[PDB]
Amino acid sequence: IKSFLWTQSLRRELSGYCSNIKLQVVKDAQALLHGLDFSEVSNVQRLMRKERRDDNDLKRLRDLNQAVNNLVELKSTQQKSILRVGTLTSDDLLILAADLEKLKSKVIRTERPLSAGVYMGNLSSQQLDQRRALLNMIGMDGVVRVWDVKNAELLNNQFGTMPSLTLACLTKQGQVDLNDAVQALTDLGLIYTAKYPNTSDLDRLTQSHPILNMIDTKKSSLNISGYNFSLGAAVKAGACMLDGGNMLETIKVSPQTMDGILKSILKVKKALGMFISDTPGERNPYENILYKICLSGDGWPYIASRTSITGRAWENTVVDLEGLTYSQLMTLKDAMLQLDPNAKTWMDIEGRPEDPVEIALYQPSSGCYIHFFREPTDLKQFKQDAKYSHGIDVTDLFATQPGLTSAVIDALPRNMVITCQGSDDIRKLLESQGRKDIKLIDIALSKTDSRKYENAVWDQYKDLCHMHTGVVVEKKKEEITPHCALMDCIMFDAAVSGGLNTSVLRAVLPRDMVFR
Ligand SMILES: O=c1ccn([C@@H]2O[C@H](COP(=O)(O)OP(=O)(O)OP(=O)(O)O)[C@@H](O)[C@H]2O)c(=O)[nH]1
Ligand SMILES: [Zn+2]
Repeated sequence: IKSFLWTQSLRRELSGYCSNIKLQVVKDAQALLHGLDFSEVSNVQRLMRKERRDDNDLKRLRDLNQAVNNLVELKSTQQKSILRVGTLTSDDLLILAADLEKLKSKVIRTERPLSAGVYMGNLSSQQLDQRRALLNMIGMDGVVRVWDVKNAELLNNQFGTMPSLTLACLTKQGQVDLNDAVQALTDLGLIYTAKYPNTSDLDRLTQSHPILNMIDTKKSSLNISGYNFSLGAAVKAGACMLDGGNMLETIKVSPQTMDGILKSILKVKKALGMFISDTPGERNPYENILYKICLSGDGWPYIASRTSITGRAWENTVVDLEGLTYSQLMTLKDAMLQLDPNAKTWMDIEGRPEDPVEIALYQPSSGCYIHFFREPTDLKQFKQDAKYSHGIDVTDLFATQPGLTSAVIDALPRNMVITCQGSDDIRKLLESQGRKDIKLIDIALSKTDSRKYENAVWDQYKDLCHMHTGVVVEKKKEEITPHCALMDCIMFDAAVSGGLNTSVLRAVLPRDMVFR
């Protein structure tokens, strides 16, 4: 296979950074066997069998992770890394910039729908099939979601496999002696020196080593945990049982060696034409090593406990030197799948329709919202708007992502029906953007009725917009509350429905995309 060729070439080029870690991995497995509550491993295992999990299920997982991370010596530390010209060339850093940007889009498109969700209700045959095809790639009110959680950033890094845990769970849960588990994984590792073990390989191994019957081979790397017995998990643990063999799983990184490692990876990339793919789902060898090494400047990126790490690899490793990309568009198109095209949808803008600076759409029934900004072109008019309506400081918009207006409007589902307050302006912007299919309801609240819930809305949802800093005034002058497209949708809807309800809203766009 192509994939094993990349793996073997990466194994030769990085041989020097590999280490002999069997002793430590077995010591950690021994510390878990003495210290961990395996009924709580079984409890997490039950919770992962559930098609739909909540924050109560996440706490049980996070808490088990922390208890494992306390018992073990192989731990990765929070180590952010800035890459600069030197060991890496100017060209090296540009290639790495592009690859991490592509990987960013790949991982978001794979993981984010597990929590953001994909609408699967009243839709065409064509749409449902495409959506099912995406759901099958990534291991997954008519919205399909696996995690129903308040803070999705708490899923980050809680799902990784660890050889010491796999070894300790195979022993205790499998009911065999540690020696018998190491034997089995050692044998699996041996195969792994020459090929990636297939179901035919496990089947044959399991005849001499019964413990490996716990591995379900028709399973997958996705949507599972460090407590599940994937072939991926065993193959990694088996690769640690070697001491020698140039196994990638054994590599150590420090800030002393991170640049050199990446440089060697880049050598293999150029030689074999490795790439980040644009398909969500399972990672090729390169996508894998890059993701892992970038997660932390200090650790064993393949085999350490990583459950304490906050941040994404593209956040923890950055490149430095002195519209949306295709990768960003793909991300966005996928994010939009959360929308119910049949649901009540509000829209509101700040700025004139020819030059909007804040756009928002809201669907009250599910609670999802689109919110983003735009640099104004006509600065003169923006200053009057700041003073009289939105109090946004033009300098604050500098850190926003451009290109969103065209791309979001372009991807609004067909024949969708949008409610607003003063349809006149939205029509103009929708028309300027190429969407005359979108039908509008104009609601015509009076000024005083439209703002009945203004204070109610800011009280609940203030943390959802920080853009409005300026003192805003109206002539009789009196100080007023600034106008935000988002709060305006929310408050107008509450005004129509005579009441504002208490529950989380769900941001349709990743924040990693509203801002650069
Ligand atoms: O909320 C989430 C997000 C992601 N995941 C799942 O976690 C996976 C992260 O898998 P890892 O990136 O942690 O790779 P790994 O350490 O386990 O090493 P390998 O086994 O891949 O060789 C992702 O592929 C995703 O499907 C969840 O289970 N829940
Ligand atoms: Zn706002």
